Amino acid sequence: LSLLDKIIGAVDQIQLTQAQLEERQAEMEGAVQSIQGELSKL
Amino acid sequence: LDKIIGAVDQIQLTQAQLEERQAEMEGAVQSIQGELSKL
Amino acid sequence: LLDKIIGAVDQIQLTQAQLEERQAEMEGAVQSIQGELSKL
Amino acid sequence: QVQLQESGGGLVQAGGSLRLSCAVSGIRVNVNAMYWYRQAPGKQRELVAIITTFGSTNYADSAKGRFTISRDNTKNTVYLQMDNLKPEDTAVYYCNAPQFTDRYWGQGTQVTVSS
Amino acid sequence: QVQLQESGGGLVQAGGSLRLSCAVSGIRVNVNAMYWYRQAPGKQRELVAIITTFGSTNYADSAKGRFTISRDNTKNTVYLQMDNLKPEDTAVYYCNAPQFTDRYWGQGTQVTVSS
Amino acid sequence: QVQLQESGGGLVQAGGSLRLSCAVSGIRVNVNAMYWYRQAPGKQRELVAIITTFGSTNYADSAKGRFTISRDNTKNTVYLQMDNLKPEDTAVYYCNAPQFTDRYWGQGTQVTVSS
Repeated sequence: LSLLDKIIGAVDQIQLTQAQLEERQAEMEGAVQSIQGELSKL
Repeated sequence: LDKIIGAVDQIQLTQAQLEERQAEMEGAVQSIQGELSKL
Repeated sequence: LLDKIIGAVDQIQLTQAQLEERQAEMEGAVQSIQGELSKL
Repeated sequence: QVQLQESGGGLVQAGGSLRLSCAVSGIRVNVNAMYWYRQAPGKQRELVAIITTFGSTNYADSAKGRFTISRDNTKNTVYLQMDNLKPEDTAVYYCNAPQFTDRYWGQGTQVTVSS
Repeated sequence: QVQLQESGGGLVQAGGSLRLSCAVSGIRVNVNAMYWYRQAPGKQRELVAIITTFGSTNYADSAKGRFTISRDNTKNTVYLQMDNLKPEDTAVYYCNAPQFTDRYWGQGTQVTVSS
Repeated sequence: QVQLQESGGGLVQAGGSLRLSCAVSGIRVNVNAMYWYRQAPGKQRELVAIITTFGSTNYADSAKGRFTISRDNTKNTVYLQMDNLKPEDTAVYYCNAPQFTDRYWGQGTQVTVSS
C-alpha cells in the first residue's frame, strides 16, 4: 500500500462525506424554512 | 507530497467538526419541531 | 495522478468553506427561532 | 465560466430507460467530483447521484439501484443512466459541481414519465 | 460490506480505565479516518474521538484529556483508551467511518461506570 | 500552539484601501487553507475570504470584487487587500484556519471606515 494509495483513499472518503454533509444540510434547510413559514404566517 | 498530506489532514479534521456542528444543530431543530408539534 | 489529487483537494477545500457558511447562516436562523420560542 | 449543457431527457413510459448527458466546459470531470440533481415542480432540489474524482459513486435512496452515474473523460461529459423509470421521477434534472451550486445552474433537461 | 465488531466494554469503577477495540473489515483503517461515538439511553449519538488517515486526533470536550484514540494498521483495528472514567461516560460505544454513518452501525460495546 | 497576529487595521476614509496581515506560527500557510473573518459590533462573525492550499480564492458576496486574499509562504503570513472601502466594512477582522475556529481566535485588527 503506497503513500499515493493512502492519499487517494482519503480523498475518496472525503468526497463521499462532503456529499452526505451537503444532503443533510439540504434536509435541515427545508425543515428550518418550514418552521420559519409556520412562525411567519398571518 | 507534504503539501497534499497537510491539506488532506486539515480537511479530515474540518469534516469531523462540520459533522459535529450538524449533529448539535439537528438536535436543536428537532427540539423546536417537538415544541411546535406537541398537543 | 498528482494533478487529479490536487484538483480534488482544491474542490474539497472550496466546498468546505461554503458548507461552513451555510451552517453559520442556518445557526443564526435557528437561534432566531429559539429566541422567538423562548421570549417572555 | 463553467458551462453545463444537460441533454437526454424527454417523454418516456414507465419501466423505460433514459441516458442523460451533461457536457462540461471550464472544469475537468476527471479531476472534480460531479453531482446530478433533480427538481420536481414546487419542490426542493434533490441530490440524485454523485461520482467522485477517483470514480466512487453514491445514490439517493429514491434511486434504489436504478440509476448509474458515469463519465467520459475525453468528452468531459457526465452521464446518468436511469432504468425502470416511474412517474415519481418526473422532474428537471441538473448537473453541477458542489463548489458551484451557490453560483450557477444550467437549464437542466426535462424528464417526464407517464404510465 | 463493511464490518464493525466493537469490543472491550464492561463494568468498571469510577476512576477506572477501559480500552475499546473495533475490528474492521471491508475498509482499511490506515486509509480512512475513523470515528468513535457513544449513545446514552434516550439521548442523541455523540461523537467522542476521531483519528485521521495520517494520524491526527481530536476529542469531544467531554473527553477532556482522558481518552486516546489509536489504531493498529496490521490488525485493521481502532482503539479507544479511556482513563479516569466517570458515571457520566456510561453509554454504548460505536466505531464507524464517516461515509457509512448514514448506512450501517455495528452492535456497539456497552460501557457502564459505577461509583 | 497556533499563534495568530493580525495587523494592518486602522482608521480609513470611504473609498480608501487597507492591507491586513496575519503572521502565523505553528502551522504552514502554504499547506493549510486559511480564512479571513470579520465581526461588526453585536453581529455574528461573517466569513469574508478564503485561500486554499493550492491558491484558489473565494469571497463573500459583500466583498464583491473589492478584496484580494494572498499569502507569502516564506513569511508565513496571510494578507487581505481591501479596496474601495465602505462604512459597512467597519468590524474587527480576524484570520484563522478552519480546523481551529472552534478552538482559538486572535485579537483581530480593528478596521473603522468613516465618510
